[PDB]
Amino acid sequence: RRRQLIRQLLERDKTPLAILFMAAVVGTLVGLAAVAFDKGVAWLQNQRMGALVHTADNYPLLLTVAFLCSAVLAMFGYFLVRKYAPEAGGSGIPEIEGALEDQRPVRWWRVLPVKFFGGLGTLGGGMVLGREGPTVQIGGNIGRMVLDIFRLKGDEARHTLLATGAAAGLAAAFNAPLAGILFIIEEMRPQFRYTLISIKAVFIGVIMSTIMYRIFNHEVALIDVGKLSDAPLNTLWLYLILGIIFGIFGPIFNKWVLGMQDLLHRVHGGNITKWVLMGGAIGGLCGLLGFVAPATSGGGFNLIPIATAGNFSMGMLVFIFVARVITTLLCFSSGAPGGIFAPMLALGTVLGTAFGMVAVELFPQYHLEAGTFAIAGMGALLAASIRAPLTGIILVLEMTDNYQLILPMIITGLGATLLAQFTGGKPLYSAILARTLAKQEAE
Amino acid sequence: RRQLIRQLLERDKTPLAILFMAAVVGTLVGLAAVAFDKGVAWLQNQRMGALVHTADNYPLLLTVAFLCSAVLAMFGYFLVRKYAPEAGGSGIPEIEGALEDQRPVRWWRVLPVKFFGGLGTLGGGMVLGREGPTVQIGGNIGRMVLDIFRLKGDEARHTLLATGAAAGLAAAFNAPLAGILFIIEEMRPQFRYTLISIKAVFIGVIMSTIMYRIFNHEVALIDVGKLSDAPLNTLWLYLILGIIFGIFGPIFNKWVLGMQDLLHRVHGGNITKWVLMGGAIGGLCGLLGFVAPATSGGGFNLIPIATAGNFSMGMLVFIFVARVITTLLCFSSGAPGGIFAPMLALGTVLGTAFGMVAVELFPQYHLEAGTFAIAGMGALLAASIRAPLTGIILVLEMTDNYQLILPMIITGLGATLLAQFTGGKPLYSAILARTLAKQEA
Ligand SMILES: [Br-]
Ligand SMILES: [Br-]
Ligand SMILES: [Br-]
Ligand SMILES: [Br-]
Repeated sequence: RRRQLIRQLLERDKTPLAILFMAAVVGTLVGLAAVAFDKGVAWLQNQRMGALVHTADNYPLLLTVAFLCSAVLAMFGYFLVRKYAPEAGGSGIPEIEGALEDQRPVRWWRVLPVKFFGGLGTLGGGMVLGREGPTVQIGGNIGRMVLDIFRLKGDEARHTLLATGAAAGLAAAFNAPLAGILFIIEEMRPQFRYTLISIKAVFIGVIMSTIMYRIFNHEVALIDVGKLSDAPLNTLWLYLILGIIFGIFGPIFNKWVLGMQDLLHRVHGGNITKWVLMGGAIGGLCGLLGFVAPATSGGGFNLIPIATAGNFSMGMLVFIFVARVITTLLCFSSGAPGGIFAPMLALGTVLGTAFGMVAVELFPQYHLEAGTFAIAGMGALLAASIRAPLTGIILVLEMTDNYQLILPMIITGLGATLLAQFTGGKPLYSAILARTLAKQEAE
Repeated sequence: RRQLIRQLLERDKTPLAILFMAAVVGTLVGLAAVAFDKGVAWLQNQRMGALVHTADNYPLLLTVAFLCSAVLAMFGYFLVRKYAPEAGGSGIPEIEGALEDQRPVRWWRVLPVKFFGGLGTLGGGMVLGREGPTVQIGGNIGRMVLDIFRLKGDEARHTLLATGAAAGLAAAFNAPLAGILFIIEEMRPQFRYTLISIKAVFIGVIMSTIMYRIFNHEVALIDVGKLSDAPLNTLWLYLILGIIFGIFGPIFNKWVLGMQDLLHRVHGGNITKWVLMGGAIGGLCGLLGFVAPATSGGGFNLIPIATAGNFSMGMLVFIFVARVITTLLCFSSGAPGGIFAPMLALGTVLGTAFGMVAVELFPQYHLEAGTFAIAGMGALLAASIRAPLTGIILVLEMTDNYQLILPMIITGLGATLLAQFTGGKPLYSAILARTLAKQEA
């Protein structure tokens, strides 16, 4: 095959111009979509918080519409999915991953409006869910949409445009170009066989998407942590320790979300009315907690700069972490449209800060700042649950801009991946696709 | 489909043996990378110290700077021709090939050949990088332990050879990410599925980087500081720059290939004509590293000076052309040393040059030429060797200007784009093709 290789090596990196151009329009759309989604979630959340002012006196009545408003929006999201596109429930990343292995269909005519509006209700209701779920799945579906609309033929174009959709989808969710592209080549793409996914094209999609996001969200960081301190070579060993901790907790978390999917499936047994109702309950709880204990609800981005600064108590970091574990499970495993990605950053951040605290008082000769251990742990639950640390590490580096912590971030992350593996853990996404893929045959 | 379901449930379960052994590779590659890096400086120091004791008589030190770098050069071209011809030039294509199971990994030979051989050319002050030596050595290091510990399997044979190369590029730049990204964007088998463990590659890259940090910390190779930001209405300029890189990329790619031939004529294949030729190129690199050091040496030293807009337009043009010349002579003559680094220095100067024009053409953008330098720094790496992702993440890891991430991606993309629409090719793969086609013919 030596001669084939010589022919191949010279024909390397020659992507069809049509695919490059089509990647450019996919990105532009996925961007504007993700922007519009984000803008939408904000508006609804704004009106909700605007209602708690109209009834800011009668405290019970306050605690009433705080519940109802998030309930109505949740049900409307639980409904849109259970009725028109069941594949739009949950994250949506396993489903796109499935579409890459050619085992799940990309019914963009149904998912695009369902994921967009359904998620807009759940997210806009202030449920503990991310924007990644929608944006990624929506993005990939945009990639398929232009594929059928322009009728491009080829496995390259199908796999590529599907990938640059998800990539550009993740990019606009976090203003993180590199994280999006890296997500495709480390976790998204088929993991057991060769593939014709033009990386250069995935790049062009992300670029146009991120640019679109930059047109509308200028001069405000999703997370402004500020330039923290550094990490000495004799401090590193504390990060490997934090990693191990994440490493045994990852799989445990994985079992809970999987198990909670089952436990919550009983409550409705597949019935659309029981499910929708249960949705409004979970959503309403989040809207309630959104007023009385905001750190237990919401996406989680808000409490990240705070924890990293050490402005929470050790008691709070235990409160927030426990309660958020409970609410994250409730919102995601219930099948509501919305990613688990972002809330897992919060869990990691909180747990990291918790470690950093104890680490500070135990060893003042190190001159530690508990914020360094939070940033390290930020992308650590993305290493022991999702098992895509290279994505997490780069992502966190894109959102926090503290490169001088690249070693602890890596080391901790790898502490999580190695111990997740050894303790009997499996990637959260693939472990869900397999669940979905087995069920499809089980019946 | 059921095949997939089973595969999913078993995903990311790298054998502990492949893991534990990756940790030792990176260590050995790290320590070696450090020792290599030290020796090169030590030898540069001597030539610096020798120029002192013969300070007067300008024609005398023009001679001793020649000779010292002429002698060291010959010693390098010799240790390769006589003991490991495969350990000439870069070495990355060779490891790329070895990953395809299409080239041999003679670590018992290549390791001490590349090491001391590199020391002659690197420490001679020739326009070469530490990548080639480090990456290649690293792979051979990783191969050594595969042999030494007799690990059996394609996965094991592929992983350990990869992490070694990864942990070697890293320790040559203190860039842990770009090391891991080099393997999965360029180094690994580009046309068939392979069993390389990402997780395991990581472990190797760390341990190496850790070793490097033990011996080199607190001092960065390239310091630029925090440059200004990049307005959205200014972004198009980074596309124009990338386009310029995109058309020059292949043109340079031709010359680095063509000059290989034109130098192979000079010595025909003879070890004596070659070594003696290599000592002329090397001797020139020690000489030029005194009358205009910005035309010789690795090139890392002029980058911050370039970024800060300290040069003038003329001195930029001079340095560029001069370095275009001196780079080919060092690499296309098969001297042990990568071309990765001297392209960074080429891209930086070219970028600055473009930036210099931008500042005066558009004062309303309030531009700083340094931003274009950063954008264009890893643009040759994108338009020639065609690894923009690894290139960008590298530059980011060495300049810490994430605020310029959009211009850096735009430029690097417009380079990888226009290089394809002009018939350019992955230079590292264009070399392996050459070597693989000269073999079966
Ligand atoms: Br899901
Ligand atoms: Br998600
Ligand atoms: Br070479
Ligand atoms: Br090179």
